[PDB]
Amino acid sequence: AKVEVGDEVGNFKFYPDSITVSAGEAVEFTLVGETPHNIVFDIPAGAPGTVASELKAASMDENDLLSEDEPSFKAKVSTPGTYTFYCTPHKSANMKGTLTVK
Ligand SMILES: [Cu+2]
Repeated sequence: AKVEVGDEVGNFKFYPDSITVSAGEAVEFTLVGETPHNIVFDIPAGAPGTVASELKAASMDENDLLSEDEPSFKAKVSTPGTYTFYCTPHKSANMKGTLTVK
């Protein structure tokens, strides 16, 4: 699967903001435009340790941004379920998405 992170206009959005993948299918997040963004998964309180580890590995560091230098990030989630992710800098601005794993 591919997800666009941002746009050329400067909106704080993922495109699309909902996507469905097969277990183990990578999601490639690639920056569009000049505004830096990242992607980090929410870790539900409640999630098993294995799922928490998967989600952390599928997350950028919050000291890390995609740029024209480093344009993309690839995440792989194995556990079937629905997950929410956000952009660290624009989290308050509601820059978020959902991932469904079949
Ligand atoms: Cu952002």
